[PDB]
Amino acid sequence: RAARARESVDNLYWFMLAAANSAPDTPAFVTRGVRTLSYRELRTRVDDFAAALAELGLDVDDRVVLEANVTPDAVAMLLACSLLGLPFIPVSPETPSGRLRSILDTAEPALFAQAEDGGRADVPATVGTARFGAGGLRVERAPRARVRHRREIVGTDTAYIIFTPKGVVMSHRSVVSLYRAILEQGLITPEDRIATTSPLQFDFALFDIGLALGTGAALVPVPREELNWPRRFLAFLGDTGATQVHGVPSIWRPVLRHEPELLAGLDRVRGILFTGEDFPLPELRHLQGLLPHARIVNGYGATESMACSFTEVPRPIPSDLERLSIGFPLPGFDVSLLDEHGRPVEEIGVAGQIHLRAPSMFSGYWDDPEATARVLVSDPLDPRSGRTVLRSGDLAYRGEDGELYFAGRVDAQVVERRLLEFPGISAAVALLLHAFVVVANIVAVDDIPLTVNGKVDRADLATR
Amino acid sequence: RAARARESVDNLYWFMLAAANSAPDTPAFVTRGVRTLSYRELRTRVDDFAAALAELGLDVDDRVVLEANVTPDAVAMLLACSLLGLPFIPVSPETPSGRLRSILDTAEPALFAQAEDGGRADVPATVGTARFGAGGLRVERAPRARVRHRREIVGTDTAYIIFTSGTTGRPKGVVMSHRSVVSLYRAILEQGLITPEDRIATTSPLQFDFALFDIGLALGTGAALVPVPREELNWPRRFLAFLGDTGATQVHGVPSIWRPVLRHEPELLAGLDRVRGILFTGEDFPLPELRHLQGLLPHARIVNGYGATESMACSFTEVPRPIPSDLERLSIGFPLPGFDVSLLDEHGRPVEEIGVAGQIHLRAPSMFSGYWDDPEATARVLVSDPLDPRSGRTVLRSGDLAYRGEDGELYFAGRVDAVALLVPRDPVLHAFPANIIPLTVNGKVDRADLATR
Ligand SMILES: Nc1ncnc2c1ncn2[C@@H]1O[C@H](COS(=O)(=O)NC(=O)C[C@H](N)c2cccc(Br)c2)[C@@H](O)[C@H]1O
Ligand SMILES: Nc1ncnc2c1ncn2[C@@H]1O[C@H](COS(=O)(=O)NC(=O)C[C@H](N)c2cccc(Br)c2)[C@@H](O)[C@H]1O
Ligand SMILES: [Ca+2]
Ligand SMILES: [Ca+2]
Repeated sequence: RAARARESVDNLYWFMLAAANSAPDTPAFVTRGVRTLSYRELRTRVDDFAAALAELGLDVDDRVVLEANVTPDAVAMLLACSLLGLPFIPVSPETPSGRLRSILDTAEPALFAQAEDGGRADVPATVGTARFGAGGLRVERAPRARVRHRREIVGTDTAYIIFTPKGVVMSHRSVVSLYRAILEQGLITPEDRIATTSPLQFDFALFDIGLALGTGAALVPVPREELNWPRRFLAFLGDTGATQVHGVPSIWRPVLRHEPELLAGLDRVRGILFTGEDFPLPELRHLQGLLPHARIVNGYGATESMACSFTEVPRPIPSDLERLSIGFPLPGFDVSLLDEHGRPVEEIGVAGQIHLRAPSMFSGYWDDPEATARVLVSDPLDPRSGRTVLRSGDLAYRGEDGELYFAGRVDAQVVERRLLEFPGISAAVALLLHAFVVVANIVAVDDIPLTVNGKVDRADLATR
Repeated sequence: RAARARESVDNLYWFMLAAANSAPDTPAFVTRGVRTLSYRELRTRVDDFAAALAELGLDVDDRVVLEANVTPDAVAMLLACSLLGLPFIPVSPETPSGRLRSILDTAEPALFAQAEDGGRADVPATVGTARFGAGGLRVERAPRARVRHRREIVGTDTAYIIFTSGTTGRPKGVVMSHRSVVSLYRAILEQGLITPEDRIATTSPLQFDFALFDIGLALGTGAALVPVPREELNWPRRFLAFLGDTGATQVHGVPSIWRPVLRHEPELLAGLDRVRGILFTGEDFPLPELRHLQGLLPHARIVNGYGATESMACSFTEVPRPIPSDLERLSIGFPLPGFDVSLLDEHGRPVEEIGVAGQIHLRAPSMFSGYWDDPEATARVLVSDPLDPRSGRTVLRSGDLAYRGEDGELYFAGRVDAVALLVPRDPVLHAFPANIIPLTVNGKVDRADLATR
């Protein structure tokens, strides 16, 4: 009686668990005492969680809030939700009760699921509650009864919604389409062990989980506690055998400050990937210098396409490089640089708004058709087809070879990188005009404050 | 300097020519003296046409009107247009000059291409003109010079635009992405309807996506396409001789292709012991005519194909063998795996009651991008899913009514907005019931033509 996505249909369950068919006994997870979990045991876990979820009688398109960080149990849950066409809303357990309530009021999910050891209480009675562990999914309060209307699950069904409220809706066809494009460009192999640092509510964790499991590689989730302490973090990457380290630039700040020598001892790290914001070039030159046998990739993209471009940094980085390239869109992705009037910008070095044609496009903003119509727009180069493109809110310019350079947001123009030129300045935040700098008004500080997702907390700086 | 779609990107060129890599010397076409064309020779033809097209400096999304029927040359052209991200507008050569001008005014194509022997003259000077043959693509009048802005071709780029007249007299251009078409080709290749050993008799004009279905299904599989010329079709003897001499194993056509053959040559039709399959779509197959065709070819599986241009297709259901004599109407069955139908009432609420008619709302991976230059029409048809109105997920509001049986099978129950005609003012009920068949170019009942009596 529960709809299950068929093998022939774009769905996270089939995409991420292909390796259970082809290599059941290869490790899918490495966690902490270093233990592996097989693709086979991972799949059995997804299936058990799916059986328990199926019994609740949720229709396809019914929403499950998933409060957890990147764990084998949290990934088995989102894959079980995926199989049953139940869109997952990932929420980090470090989210204030206030912001979870706001998500629960807009999303109106049928079910809220957290870990057995998780400590969320005071979820309202309108929403069902459950708890997951390797033992199984245990229901505290059953969702209200309903009639199931959807017969079959399809590729355009919603896989996940990312809330910041702003809810980016993403189809299984869209996510899998990005996973395929980056598997094509050959960024990692089944032999790799991917250190992922992002919280689960940030699609960079969904990228890392999908990239890894889709390839047949092992995921190495780094808990936030291990991450906070430079020596704890490096010992974690060491003990788990990480070959690839994925994170926002900020994961490196403490280790470059307090433990440069020890970071130079990650003899097994073949790669580093970052996205989310500019990597300060001084910090980036230092990390490259200490790990010379590690490929470093600049990943550019937004939640509404999951991602867009992946560009290897020059090795070494030119010491008077003004800006890093965000390179070329993935095969099957295409960027126009349009001026204020939607006209192409064919002049090298002139900034225009990135308009993205992608096979990984979001379905829309949850319950916000007016916002959707401002962002997901008629292709200005083919306005009559009804083709839509992402109006990105990102400015960029091209070099002589057609490479892109991120030039900040349209909405932020009303200094950072000309302070990075000054000796001893390793990271600089300017906002509206104060400036805050890591060594009108200018305040030197120790570290920059971070959002939960690990970006420059500009709002927090604004208030001091 | 021209953009070419990459191998990894949903595109008709790579989808339809994969067999040139894996089986270059298997036949892709059988035509009439019975001659084959290999996947290898087909590809060489597409590649030559692509080199010639590339020289015209067309940008990705620039439109090429293709006036032709299903020929090896016409298919090589649409695959070369495909590779270069140039959307093809297929037009039947028996289209009045008046209707071609209407398409040319809306579509504002950069190029109009026809066969060497084709006889369209005085195409306007605003549009480039060319002619194709085995010899090559020859440009009479070159398209305007322009600046190429598109760097890369993507799966969501427009493969083809199908132009008919809407329910008003306004041009109706169904825009279809490469990702959308290839997605349907894959779903029907999955269901295993034909094999590389099959020879597909295709009857549709090129301007009807049933020809695009047949071309794609066949070439995508590695099978052989058997295009039936329109003249040979109209004369029943010539038609059956053609199916016989070409070794056709599958016959694709609207029901009307059978009317003449069942009238004048039933016993000759019974001679095609090589036909394993028949496929039809476009309208109801009259049961008497269908029982007659079944009777004459008892070793032929017959499939009921249901769908519209805006998803290319939807469902494929075997007609029962034999047809139980007490059948009210044929089942249009179950949507293809990865396709899904809701039956909604007038208020967008689900219809869970067996035998009650609702409007088909279709969730499909083969959805059209929109109606050419008609965003208001697009918003009436490509609508917010009434079962998930907040996601921004969209469904096809089909304009078809249907109902379900005991087992959840579908039955077509006609149009929401609606041979027995209802000519309006109470609508008077004529038939050809108060008082008591001409064909559209695509081979359907010309209801409009009967209405004028
Ligand atoms: N590489 C850069 N240099 C500079 N500015 C960047 C870069 N990457 C982004 N950004 C900025 O961050 C915005 C986007 O924010 S987001 O929607 O929260 N998503 C993200 O941050 C992460 C994004 N989904 C993602 C996830 C996985 C892999 C990749 Br590859 C990308 C972009 O619009 C840019 O303004
Ligand atoms: N099998 C039926 N029983 C009864 N009524 C049918 C059937 N198939 C359609 N129709 C009608 O024709 C309409 C649609 O018209 S259309 O856009 O010109 N497309 C078509 O005719 C053909 C359609 N693209 C197609 C092409 C190839 C294969 C298949 Br499988 C389907 C549908 O809305 C239906 O009303
Ligand atoms: Ca254009
Ligand atoms: Ca629903």
